[PDB]
Amino acid sequence: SPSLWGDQFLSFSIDNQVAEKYAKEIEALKEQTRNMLLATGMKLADTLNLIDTIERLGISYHFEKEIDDILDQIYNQNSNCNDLCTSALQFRLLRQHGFNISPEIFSKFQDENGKFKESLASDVLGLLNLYEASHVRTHADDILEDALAFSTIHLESAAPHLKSPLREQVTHALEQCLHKGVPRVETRFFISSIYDKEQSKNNVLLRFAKLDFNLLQMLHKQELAQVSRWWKDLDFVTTLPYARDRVVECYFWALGVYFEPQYSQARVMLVKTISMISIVDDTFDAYGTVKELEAYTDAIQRWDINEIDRLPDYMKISYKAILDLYKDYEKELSSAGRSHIVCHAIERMKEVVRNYNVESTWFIEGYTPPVSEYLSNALATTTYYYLATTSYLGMKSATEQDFEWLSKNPKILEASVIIWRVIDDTATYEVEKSRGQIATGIECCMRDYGISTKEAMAKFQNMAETAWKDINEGLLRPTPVSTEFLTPILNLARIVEVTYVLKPHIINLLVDSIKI
Ligand SMILES: CC(C)=CCC/C(C)=C/CC/C(C)=C/[C@H](O)P(=O)(O)O
Repeated sequence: SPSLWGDQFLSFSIDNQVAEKYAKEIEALKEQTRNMLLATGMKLADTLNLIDTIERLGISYHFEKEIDDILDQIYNQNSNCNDLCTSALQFRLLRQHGFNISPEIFSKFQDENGKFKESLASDVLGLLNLYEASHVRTHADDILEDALAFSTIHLESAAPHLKSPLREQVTHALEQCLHKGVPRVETRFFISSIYDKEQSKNNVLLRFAKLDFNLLQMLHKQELAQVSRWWKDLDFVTTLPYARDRVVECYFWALGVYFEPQYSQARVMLVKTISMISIVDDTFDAYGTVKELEAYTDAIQRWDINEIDRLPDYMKISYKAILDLYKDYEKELSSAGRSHIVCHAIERMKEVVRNYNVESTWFIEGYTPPVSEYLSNALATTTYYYLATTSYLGMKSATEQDFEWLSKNPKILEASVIIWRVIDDTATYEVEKSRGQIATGIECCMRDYGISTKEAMAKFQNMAETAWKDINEGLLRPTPVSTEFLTPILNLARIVEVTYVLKPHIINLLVDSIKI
C-alpha cells in the first residue's frame, strides 16, 4: 500500500526569522529554568516534581549536569519523604538515571506479606507514580511484583471521576507508561494534552517547552526533507517497484532513537540505513528466487562492486546503492577521522543478510526448527544489532571501544533485540501463517514445547518482560559504556511499543506544531 504522504515533505525552508526569534527567547527561558533547578531550600517532593516535569516537557536535555547533581545528592542522602507518591517518583527518577536505589523504600507501604496496603487505593497521585515506577523494575525488585496489577485496577476504578487533565493523564498512562514510551511522543502528549491544561502549570516551563519542541521540529523537518530528496534521487519507487516506500516512517524510527539537535548527522545516516535495509528485506520476502537470493547473500559477503554482474539487473541497483551509501558514510566521517568505524555497521549488515537467506531456506524446505535454533538466527533478522550499531555512526563521541563493547552482544542490546523479535512474532502469528511461512516464531514455540498458540504467545510475553528487566539493569551504574550509548538501545525497544499505526505520531511530531 503506497504513501499516504507523497511529496508533502520534499519542500521545507526554515523561516530563519521565526527560528532566531524562538532561539533568543529560549536561551532566556533556559537560564530561568536552570536557576529554578539550582534553587536552595526546596522540599524533596518539590524538587522531584520539578525534575519530573522538566523531563516530561522534553527539555531536560538542556540540564543533564544539573539534574544529575541533584539526583546524585538525593541518592546519597537517602531522606525519607514518607508518602507513596514521592517515594515511587523518587525511585523511578533515580533508577532511570542509573542510581541503584534499594526497592525496600516500598516496604512501609506493604503489609506482612509483601503486598500493598489496600488502604492506599484512594490515593490517586500515589497510585499513578507507583504505576509508572512499576515499569522500571529489575529482577532484584520482587518487592514490586504486584505493584503494577495493584495500581492498575485501582487507577481504572478511579479514573472516570477524576478532574481534567489528571483524568487524561491517568487514562493515557494505563495505555502507555512513561518509561517504555517514545520520548518525543510522550513529550508531545504531555505538553499539549496535559500541562497546557494544568491549572497549576508553571507558565515559564510551558512556554519553554512549546518553543523548544517547535524549534527542534523545524530541524526534524529539514532533515526529513533532505532525506526525502535523497530517497527520490534513487528512484526506487521507479527503478525497483517491489519494496515498501516508508522513508517517512523510517525517519520516525530514527527520530525515536534520538531527537536532540546534536544527533542531527546521526539521525540522517540512520534513516538511510533503515530505508535501505527495508528494501533488502522486501527482496528476500516478496520477490527474489532461491537462486537469486543465494547470489545476493554471497555478493553482500564479498562486498565488492565487481560481484554486481552475478546479480540480475534489479538486484544490481540495490547492491550499488548500498555500497555507495557506505561510501558516503566514510566520506561524511572523513572529516573527524571516524570514517573507519563504518566497517562495524557493514559487518552487522552482512550478518543480517546471512540470516535472511537462512530464513528463506527454512521456508522453502518447510523447516520448523526448535526455539533454540530459531532464535540463534531470528534475532539478527530483527535488524536491531544492525540499527544499534548504525546509530553510533553519527555520534561524534563514539569511540572504537564503544563499538567493541557492542560487537560482543551486550545483555542490554540482546534484551532490546528479543523484545522486537518476540513482539513482532506475536503480532505476526496468524497472517504469516497463511502465507505458509512454516518457521514462524510461535509455531516453533508450539511444536517445541507442546503448548498451544495461547500458551506460546504467553511465554513470549514473559520473554519480553524479562528483557525489559534486563534493559533496566543495563542502565544501572557503573555502566559498561557512557549512558549516551545505552539510550539508543533503550529507545529502540521503546519504538517497539509504540509501533506494535504511525500516522498520528508522524502528524503530531512532523506535521503539526504545538500551538502556543
Ligand atoms: C519501514 C520500517 C518499518 C523500518 C523499520 C522496521 C524494521 C526494523 C523491520 C525489520 C524487517 C525484517 C526483520 C526483515 C527480515 O528480512 P525477516 O523477514 O527475515 O525478519
